[PDB]
Amino acid sequence: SMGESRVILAFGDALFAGYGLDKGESYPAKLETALRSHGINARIINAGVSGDTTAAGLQRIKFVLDSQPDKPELAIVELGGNDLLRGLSPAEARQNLSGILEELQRRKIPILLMGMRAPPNLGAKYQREFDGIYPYLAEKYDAKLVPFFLEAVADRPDLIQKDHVHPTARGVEELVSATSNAVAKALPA
Repeated sequence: SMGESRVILAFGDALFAGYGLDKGESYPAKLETALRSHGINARIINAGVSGDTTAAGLQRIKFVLDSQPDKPELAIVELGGNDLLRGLSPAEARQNLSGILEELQRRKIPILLMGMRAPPNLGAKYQREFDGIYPYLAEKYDAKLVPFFLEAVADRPDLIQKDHVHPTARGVEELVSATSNAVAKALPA
């Protein structure tokens, strides 16, 4: 092909940063290769930061855009998972993401929003509220939405890293049954 690469900003959290993966295995790195098959030579700016909340993304979006030598031609926004993991207000996550999209829209940078979904642990009220923020934002900011970014791995535990292992309430009971003897023995009589 002739010409310089198309510049895409991948603005996100651990899922963009490539947490737990080797060089070149991250989603942005593999997406850059895959777009060659669409006839596109892209340079994808990896602005993934592991553990970023929507508030942390809002805090840095201007800095990240002002740091670019070449203005992004598309910004892919993937945040809210860490808000979920901290049980933070869905309303505040919506407000934070709105601030990020407003800054992109001010600069006339097209937006692709990666939809996040809440697991059942947070309960149905929280899950419905959180899940609804992404279509709301996509409509409000005229953004393209991928409704469920992690849909392709949702039923594929073989495609998910083993990392954090937080027991359920029943799992805690299991651990107590296994370890109470050792605790009772360790405590002086």
